[PDB]
Amino acid sequence: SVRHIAIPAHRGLITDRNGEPLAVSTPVTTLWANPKELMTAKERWPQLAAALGQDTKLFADRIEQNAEREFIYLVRGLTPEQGEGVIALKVPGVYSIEEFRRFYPAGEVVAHAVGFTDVDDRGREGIELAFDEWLAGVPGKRQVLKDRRGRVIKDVQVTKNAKPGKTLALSIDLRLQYLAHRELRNALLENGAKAGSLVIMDVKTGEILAMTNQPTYNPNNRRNLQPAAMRNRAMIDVFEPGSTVKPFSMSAALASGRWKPSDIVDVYPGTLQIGRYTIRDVSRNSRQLDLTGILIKSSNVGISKIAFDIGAESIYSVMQQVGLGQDTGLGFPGERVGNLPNHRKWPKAETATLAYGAGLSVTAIQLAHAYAALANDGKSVPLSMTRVDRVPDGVQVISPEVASTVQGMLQQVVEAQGGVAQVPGYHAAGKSGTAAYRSLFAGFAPATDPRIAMVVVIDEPSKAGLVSAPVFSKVMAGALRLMNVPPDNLP
Ligand SMILES: *C(=O)[C@@H](NC(=O)Cc1cccs1)[C@@H]1NC(C(=O)O)=C(/C=C/c2ccc([N+](=O)[O-])cc2[N+](=O)[O-])CS1
Ligand SMILES: *C(=O)[C@@H](NC(=O)Cc1cccs1)[C@@H]1NC(C(=O)O)=C(/C=C/c2ccc([N+](=O)[O-])cc2[N+](=O)[O-])CS1
Repeated sequence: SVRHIAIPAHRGLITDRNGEPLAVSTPVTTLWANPKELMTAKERWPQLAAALGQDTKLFADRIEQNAEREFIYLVRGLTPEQGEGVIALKVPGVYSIEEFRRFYPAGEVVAHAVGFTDVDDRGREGIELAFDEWLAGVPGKRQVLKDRRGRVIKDVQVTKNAKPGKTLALSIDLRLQYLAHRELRNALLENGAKAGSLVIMDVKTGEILAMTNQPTYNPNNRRNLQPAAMRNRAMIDVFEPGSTVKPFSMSAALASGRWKPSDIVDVYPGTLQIGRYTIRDVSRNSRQLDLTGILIKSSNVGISKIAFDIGAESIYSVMQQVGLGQDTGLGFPGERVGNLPNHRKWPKAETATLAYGAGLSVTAIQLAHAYAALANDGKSVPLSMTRVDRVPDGVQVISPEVASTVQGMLQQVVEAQGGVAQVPGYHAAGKSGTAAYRSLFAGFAPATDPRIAMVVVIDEPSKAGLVSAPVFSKVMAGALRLMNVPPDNLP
């Protein structure tokens, strides 16, 4: 026969933004065998079987029914030294090829972002899949002719070296990723919740600094792996963002020319009839509220009446421009786009629902990206999961004046009240949402020069919006300090 013998390539190293290893190709031994040669040394089979801890008769049966085949694995991806224990038997037809297996040093802490490789050392999930073309490199080649018993008869013509894959530096900071993983895991146990997501973005660069989900898994130990636990929820799970989009409804109002923060809406009696449909506030002891008051009293009635005044088109436009229901450009296969509905004529019911964040569906990544644009004085920088050394130009999606006013309003949402999101030493700005409940918090800090945007989503808390705020407060306090951001609550 003439046979191609592929030479394994070294898969590219994945690191942290700081160069901390997240995915490393480990040298391993792959005991294969040439059945046709084994078939001439059957008295050695029981020993070899015991070494591979297989049943003697199952092993025997395997080799016998593969007697015509020149190639089969005994144990793929065995560790070396153990594999030198079997080569030690000197059993005819039993060989070794040096192979590469992925090790994930940070295991479960960054499982969804980094992902893992299939059996063939090919990317299957997360960055490993999305950058498979970059990380894979090029296998080398031997071309061999073989004996009738499958032995290497030489005439090998022009062995290729094999091209290694390139190293890739993520935008992820492993110090913020650990802090986010630990606080989200603790939040789920405290609040008895099922699942959750936490994204941290750099508002100046578009870099995702942290992306964690619960449940998680150990990518080094995928024995008892729940498909559930493998879900990168931050990028795959769409939800109604609800009240967390009210800052965008306020942005459209402030850009209309018809609204300033001190203008008043009468929300009495805390409900509003739309034909048959009835919009309903949770607290219904308000009459006149200004725009900051509408966010502080969580009035759906107030945001609905402003939306009727400015039109859904202006609200639709801001939401689309900040990337809600829009392709993120990260080209992670399976990443969801969600749904921002569009109409020629926006009826009253759909205008109100859009404005308070019902009837659209977004990902945690999209919402973080939208808060990032708002935090970055209305300028949207492109999302990246890889380290950004040279920052692309942002698109101005909200006017700097409007963005700056909405930042101010969201800082009074966090401050004016106290306890019930506060980040001691820093001015933080944020908005809670509550959509089987989902608890949301979206925010950014510090208010004087925003650095970080963060989204917290918690799925079905039991031990009871206000389950999300304390996670935000704790992760933001830690993230800003890990990034040496100077505290901005100054006299
Ligand atoms: C925006 O998401 C609004 N949510 C709704 O109108 C849908 C719901 C009505 C009642 C509950 S779901 C407004 N935003 C918020 C918010 O900003 O958090 C809420 C919060 C509701 C909430 C949160 C926690 C608790 N709790 O004590 O555990 C109780 C409530 N609640 O009073 O329902 C809803 S209005
Ligand atoms: C609407 O329901 C109000 N929020 C609540 O009282 C329910 C909560 C959700 C999470 C925590 S409280 C108004 N809406 C918002 C908002 O947009 O989130 C706020 C919240 C005020 C507030 C005050 C103090 C603190 N704190 O712990 O330091 C945090 C918040 N906060 O949750 O944003 C105005 S009340």
